[PDB]
Amino acid sequence: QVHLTHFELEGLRCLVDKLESLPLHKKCVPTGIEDEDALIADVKILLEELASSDPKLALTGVPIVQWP
Amino acid sequence: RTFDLEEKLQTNKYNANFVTFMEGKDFNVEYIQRGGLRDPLIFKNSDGLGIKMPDPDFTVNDVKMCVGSRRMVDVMDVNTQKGIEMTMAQWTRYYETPEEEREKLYNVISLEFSHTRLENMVQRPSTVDFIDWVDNMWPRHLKESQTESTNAILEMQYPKVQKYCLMSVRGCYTDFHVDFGGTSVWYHIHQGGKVFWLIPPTAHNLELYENWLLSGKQGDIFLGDRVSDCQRIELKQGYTFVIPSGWIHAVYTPTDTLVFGGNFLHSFNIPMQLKIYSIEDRTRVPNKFRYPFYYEMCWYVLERYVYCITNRSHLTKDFQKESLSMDME
Amino acid sequence: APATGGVKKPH
Ligand SMILES: O=C(O)CCC(=O)C(=O)O
Ligand code: NI
Repeated sequence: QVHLTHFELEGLRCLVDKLESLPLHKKCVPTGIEDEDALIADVKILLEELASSDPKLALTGVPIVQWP
Repeated sequence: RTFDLEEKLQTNKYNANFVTFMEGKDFNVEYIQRGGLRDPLIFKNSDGLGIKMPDPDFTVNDVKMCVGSRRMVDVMDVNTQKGIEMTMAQWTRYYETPEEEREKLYNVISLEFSHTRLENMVQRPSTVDFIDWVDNMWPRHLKESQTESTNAILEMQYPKVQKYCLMSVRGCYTDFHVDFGGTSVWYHIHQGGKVFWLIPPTAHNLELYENWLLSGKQGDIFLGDRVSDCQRIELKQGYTFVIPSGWIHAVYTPTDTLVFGGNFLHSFNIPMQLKIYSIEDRTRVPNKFRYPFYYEMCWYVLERYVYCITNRSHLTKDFQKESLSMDME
Repeated sequence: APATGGVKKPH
């Protein structure tokens, strides 16, 4: 129930599909990431939930990802 | 070079209008959300961009003292477009050498000066800071840990591609290319000027570009003449130029010039960023000319999105604690 | 001869 842009929704989908489809020797899962499979699963759930984002309400003027 | 570069600078056939002319105050996050940063942008003045640059009469020698006289710098041989290396003192001597006494044409486009005294004298556009993956996705304690001011990969703790100094003598030319990893680029003409040829990242143009890379006939062919529409545009002193992901471009330097610019990935043009990475893969671009830790970064991007939206972390406990320590500062 | 990354150059 935050509203993302379609740019982000399509991009994150592209990212998920890309990363999931790489072989283990090309995946480059970084040291900081715990369980990449659980991460991928959570992204897919999120993209389903965010699919109905309203395009106008998405134009908040500040990014969703910001440091505290 | 098997083509005549001077006729490419004079002809009126590169008459496409791809570049949007914009005011700095309108280049904000809402603009990115609305447009996805798909259009090349020129800001004829810096008002509202939030940039900062060095002393207007800053010299290559001043750059040398900031980054270190003995720092090895990657230099381009303009005639072959191959890379050579020399120290910053030697580069400075070259730049200070009278034109007539320089037996070769050399260009520096790749001096990344983060973690030197020069870094605080250059501030990127504010909007770039809001959207750049390095600043907003890469673990902060890793980025803050960087001590090495060179781009030595074994010492590199994050993708060190944010702040570059370009030093180009009259007559320099950089042939058509797409910036690494499909990064977008900002470019500020501190002193001098530049001429760009721009080719849009259509499926067909990207196919041609890739075939051109694989053909071994690149010095032999001017890519601007192989495509349907190409824009040649001049950037004057004080202009800021933003180039979107995937844009195929070449650059000529009509006078001695000093430029500050940098690369960034962002969340609003991911498909094109990945497209470009795959072209690099297929054309066997060596690792050194690519965006460092590209897929690592992509992983961190997914984690950040899940965390900011759902409050569920996919970082290790130790990385979460490092992040909380940063938050308490 | 340390390996480098993020060198900007046409390929
Ligand atoms: O200014 C130049 O010669 C080249 C700029 C550029 O497009 C690059 O270095 O990636
Ligand atoms: Ni470039």
